[PDB]
Amino acid sequence: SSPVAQKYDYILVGGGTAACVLANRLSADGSKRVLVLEAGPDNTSRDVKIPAAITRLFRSPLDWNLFSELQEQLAERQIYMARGRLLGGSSATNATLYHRGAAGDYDAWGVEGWSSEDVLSWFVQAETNADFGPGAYHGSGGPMRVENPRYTNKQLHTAFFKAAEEVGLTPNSDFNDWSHDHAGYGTFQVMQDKGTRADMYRQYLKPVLGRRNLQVLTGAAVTKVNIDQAQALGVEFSTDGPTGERLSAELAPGGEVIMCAGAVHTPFLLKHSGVGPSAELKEFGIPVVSNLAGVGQNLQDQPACLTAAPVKEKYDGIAISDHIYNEKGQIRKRAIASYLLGGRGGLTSTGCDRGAFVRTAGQALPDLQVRFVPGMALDPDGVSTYVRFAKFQSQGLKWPSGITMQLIACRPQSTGSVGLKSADPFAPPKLSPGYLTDKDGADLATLRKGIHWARDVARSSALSEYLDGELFPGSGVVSDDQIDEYIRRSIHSSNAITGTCKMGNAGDSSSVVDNQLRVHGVEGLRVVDASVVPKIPGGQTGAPVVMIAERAAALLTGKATIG
Ligand SMILES: Cc1cc2nc3c(=O)[nH]c(=O)nc-3n(C[C@H](O)[C@H](O)[C@H](O)COP(=O)(O)OP(=O)(O)OC[C@H]3O[C@@H](n4cnc5c(N)ncnc54)[C@H](O)[C@@H]3O)c2cc1C
Ligand SMILES: CCCCCCCCCCCCCCCCCC(=O)O
Repeated sequence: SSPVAQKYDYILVGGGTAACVLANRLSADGSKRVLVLEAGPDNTSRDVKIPAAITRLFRSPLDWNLFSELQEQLAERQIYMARGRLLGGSSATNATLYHRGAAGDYDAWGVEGWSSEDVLSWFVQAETNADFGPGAYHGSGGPMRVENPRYTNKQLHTAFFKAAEEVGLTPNSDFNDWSHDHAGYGTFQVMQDKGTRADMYRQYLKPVLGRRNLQVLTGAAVTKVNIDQAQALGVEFSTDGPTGERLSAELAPGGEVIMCAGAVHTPFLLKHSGVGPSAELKEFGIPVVSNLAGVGQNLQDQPACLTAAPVKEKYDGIAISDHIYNEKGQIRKRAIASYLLGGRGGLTSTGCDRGAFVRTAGQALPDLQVRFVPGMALDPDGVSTYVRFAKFQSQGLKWPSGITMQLIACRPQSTGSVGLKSADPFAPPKLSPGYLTDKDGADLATLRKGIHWARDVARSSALSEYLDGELFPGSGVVSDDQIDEYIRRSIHSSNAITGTCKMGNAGDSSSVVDNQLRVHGVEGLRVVDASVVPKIPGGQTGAPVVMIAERAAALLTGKATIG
């Protein structure tokens, strides 16, 4: 009904992080008809705009509410795996931290055309930075807005920095400057515009909505790609979910389908489309267009655990929870005024924007990311704590003052999978994060050494001044066996998820796309999202996805060549 009569040069499956970038670059010259299909609604929510309202986004209608399969190795628990469900996708629901990782992360891809020297300028072109001048590592002209966080906890942020220096860490003035080592302590920059969320909807798609050769459908769930025995013809979708009519939209001669449904839903949709392992497709009676081993394999996420400590009685009131909520759980008028008049104060904060990269054991690159939060976790699951913080509003209770240190295996060795639980394309995918399954127990050792590290930092003179005991893991958790048991019971996502449609050199039977992002053995089918990342970079994965979408858009419009 909506694309009746219509042929498109490009159908983008999903309207997420990468899709918003592609929709912008691909529609620019006005020749090409571009369609964007997004399952979630328009990006209008105030909870999306205000960084601190990330607390309200978890387990909300603007999240996919995905749960993993039972993880035997994680005390037989299902892991919640947050994913944005709206225009902008996960860029609209994330912690806004701006990380590229290290030169070494891209060199390690071993994929011709995509070394550190090849990707750097695509990061720089996307960027306008408020706090770093233009040069080799920072741009001043790009659509992304990156700034230093506009909230500082004078007492606790300074205490954390002094504590890190006391335990022998060096400051890192810029975690995205590849001229110096990744390791050290400091401040993470944020994808904000004076304390407003600068998601890829706001920065790339919203400004070009008026273009006549660009059509964006929201509430548009793609059930499958249409492929012909092979060549993409287009895609099928519903605009009323499962009980809705099954509309179809068609390509123009030489017109491509571009998978931008992310590292969870891209592998899922390919499998529903006959692209994936024959074994798995055969199981639900799905015809096999291209037998690809890699589809849904090599799922990389950075797992997390945390320590948390209350402050002494004399420091009650200095935590970010005290800057946002009064003693009765009502949002402080001071916080609201500072935000709306100045783009300042606790509402500009996603909480976790100071920390460190640490080598726990002389690795080439840091294995441990620390995220310091000047607020106290009341659940050992950091994501659960954020949900509970949102539900805490107007309960007539005071959130206790304290700190949290979240410990992240940021270059993990463990891998997981996405597959099918049924043939119903509206049923949740079969999601297994595979945390702590690497054969050497390297990821478990990272997090265990991380807890030891967080305890040393808390015991430092700088932080001992402020702190009064330890809540999590607590007194009782002393031995490595007890720490390991705590980690298994409490381990949560730091919300990355890459690698499920991995790119490779010619003659790599594990890769799903070439160094030009084309699905192996299909014509007019590309993947441009986090799925293509072969080896996860150290740090949060939003910036690298935009670099890939920027490069992909240049490839497609003939502005650049790869290899
Ligand atoms: C809670 C959270 C916190 C994070 N914090 C950070 C951080 O601080 N900094 C950072 O850099 N990274 C962060 N990340 C990771 C980062 O946001 C992602 O790696 C990146 O946004 C991935 O973008 P993508 O385009 O691959 O997918 P997404 O942005 O997730 O886009 C996928 C889109 O496809 C849609 N979709 C799915 N299936 C279908 C279908 N069948 N039909 C139509 N549409 C469909 C979805 O609704 C969604 O909009 C965070 C992630 C989350 C979830
Ligand atoms: C947003 C205002 C700060 C509220 C913090 C509440 C209490 C402290 C808990 C800290 C938990 C560990 C950090 C987990 C970060 C979750 C977000 C993410 O992973 O993207």
